[PDB]
Amino acid sequence: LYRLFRKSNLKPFERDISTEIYQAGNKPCNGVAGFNCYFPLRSYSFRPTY
Amino acid sequence: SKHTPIIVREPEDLPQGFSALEPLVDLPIGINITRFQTLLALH
Amino acid sequence: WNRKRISNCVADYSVLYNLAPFFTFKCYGVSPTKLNDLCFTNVYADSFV
Repeated sequence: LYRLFRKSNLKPFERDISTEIYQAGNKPCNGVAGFNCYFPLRSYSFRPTY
Repeated sequence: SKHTPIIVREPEDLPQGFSALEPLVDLPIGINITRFQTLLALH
Repeated sequence: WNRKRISNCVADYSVLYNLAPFFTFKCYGVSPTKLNDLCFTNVYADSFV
């Protein structure tokens, strides 16, 4: 599992594993995922043909 | 840590003088800690 | 194509991100939140149906 965004640059060796949805836009997301409501955890789906 | 016995006066705080503390305990915890609290023996 | 070479200007995607009708904001290669901080030689915009 990876991400594309987090709210701040981390200090060295911190283990913030929180999956709180980022409100990138002005939308009050509050758990509703979508555009400008980006869920953190994503996957890359590694294939042998990559 | 350091420990000293003082018996001269009770109500005054932080007795005047110089004392050297010594290293005892190291613990690789790796925890983001911003707050703490202390425990008391209660009846 | 309706490919318009949007260039020689600083692009503000915050208008499209913040106004009401536009909904999808997927981005590849760069983060979708860094677009207003990003400069381009050419912005190839292909408005399609």
